[PDB]
Amino acid sequence: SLDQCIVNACKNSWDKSYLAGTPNKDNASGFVQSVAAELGVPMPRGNANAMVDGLEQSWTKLASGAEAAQKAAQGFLVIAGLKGRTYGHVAVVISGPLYRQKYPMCWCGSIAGAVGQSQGLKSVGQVWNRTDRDRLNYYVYSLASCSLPRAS
Repeated sequence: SLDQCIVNACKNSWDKSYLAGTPNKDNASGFVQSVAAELGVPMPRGNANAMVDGLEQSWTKLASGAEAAQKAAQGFLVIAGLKGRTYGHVAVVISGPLYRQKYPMCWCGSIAGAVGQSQGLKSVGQVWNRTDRDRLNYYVYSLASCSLPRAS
């Protein structure tokens, strides 16, 4: 679908290290920074809490996880994010079926390891704890990053 460029950027960014020596799979903010860089989307600098702070200040916030999945399906970069006392978390929302009819699928790395990692096969409602997953913010960029289908 129209989110193919976002999925491709996620796949490409998985193996990169936005901060030298730190695999993006082990760094939520770094993973998102690499995805945005590939897509040509400007991003606030810093760790996950800093990124959420910047997005809160500058990006449109969507109303729900369903809407997040819809915008991703239109070729928009959508970031799910939530600040933490110690560490925040950020993830790229992709098109796909909603877990428990609520929570969209995502890609993300994490300092926490496997529980915080997703290669498109965990939903935000499994990456985040039950006490967090209904408190997420979904931020959408102001234009669609993906392109027209191949002309030929």
